[PDB]
Amino acid sequence: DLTVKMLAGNEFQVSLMSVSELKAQITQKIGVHAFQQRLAVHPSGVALQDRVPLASQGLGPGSTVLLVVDKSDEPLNILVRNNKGRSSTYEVRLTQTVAHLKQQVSGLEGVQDDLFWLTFEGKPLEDQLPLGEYGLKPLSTVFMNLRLRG
Amino acid sequence: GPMDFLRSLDWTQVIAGQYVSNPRFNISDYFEIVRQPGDGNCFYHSIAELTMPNKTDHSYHYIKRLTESAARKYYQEEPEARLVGLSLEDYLKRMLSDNEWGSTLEASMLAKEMGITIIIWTVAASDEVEAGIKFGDGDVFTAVNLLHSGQTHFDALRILPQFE
Repeated sequence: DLTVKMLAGNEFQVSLMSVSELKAQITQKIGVHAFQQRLAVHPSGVALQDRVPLASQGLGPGSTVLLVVDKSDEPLNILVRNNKGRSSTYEVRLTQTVAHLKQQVSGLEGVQDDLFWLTFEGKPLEDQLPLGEYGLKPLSTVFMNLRLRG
Repeated sequence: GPMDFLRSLDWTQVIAGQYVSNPRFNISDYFEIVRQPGDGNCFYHSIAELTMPNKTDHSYHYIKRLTESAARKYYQEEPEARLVGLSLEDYLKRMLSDNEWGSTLEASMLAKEMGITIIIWTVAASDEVEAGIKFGDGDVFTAVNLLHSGQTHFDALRILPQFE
């Protein structure tokens, strides 16, 4: 168990034991997507390191962390590569949904949204999820995968 | 066309077990196109043509039977199944109905079901390859090669003798 202190919010508890499981929990109680969460040990103020166990950062049974919610709504450019292997550039926000990106790809490519699916680094993008959940970066390349019928 | 060409195709992984390539060549330089009936069953006809001995124009029934058991094992985990948007049972009820079109979704599941590699080669005009889409880990020499053309037709391909 561990206490989480929202900044302008209040407090709540969660049980664990990685930093990635801590965020899944936080998300499973206040809905804030992992990619918008920033964490730090309370009251030390020391940022939580993403790639290290909680036990090695001074966190154990009944510790406290400060959750800071970052916007992450700053627009950015990514590539979407079509079936011919030709990419086009799209401006997006990590807060936009996959379905929204599909609408843009559809208008540019001339393919209806039910005739292609998108992937990023070997993960299919799920329509209802925010782009931010996939870790997209400026000039990241997404694949446009065609559904072929005949 | 050299043997060095078919041997050197570059496949890019899309997800585990699925690949894509954009070679530049004409189908008829390396393949024989085996034309299929042109009813709503050409996808299944093409598979049967390349996987069943003494193939006739009713062979495709075995392929569709294979696709049903495939669907039961794999449909729910397939990425195109969300494009389709039907429950496994609704999907099966449609897929098994006469002259219902086959697709990349059935090619994906069938590849798993029969442990084979299927490549669908797409051409926009003439026989000029636009893309190859590969389901499974085998190479072009061992694959079941299909041709998708005219936006809605599937034919079977066999590698010409001089390239094997």
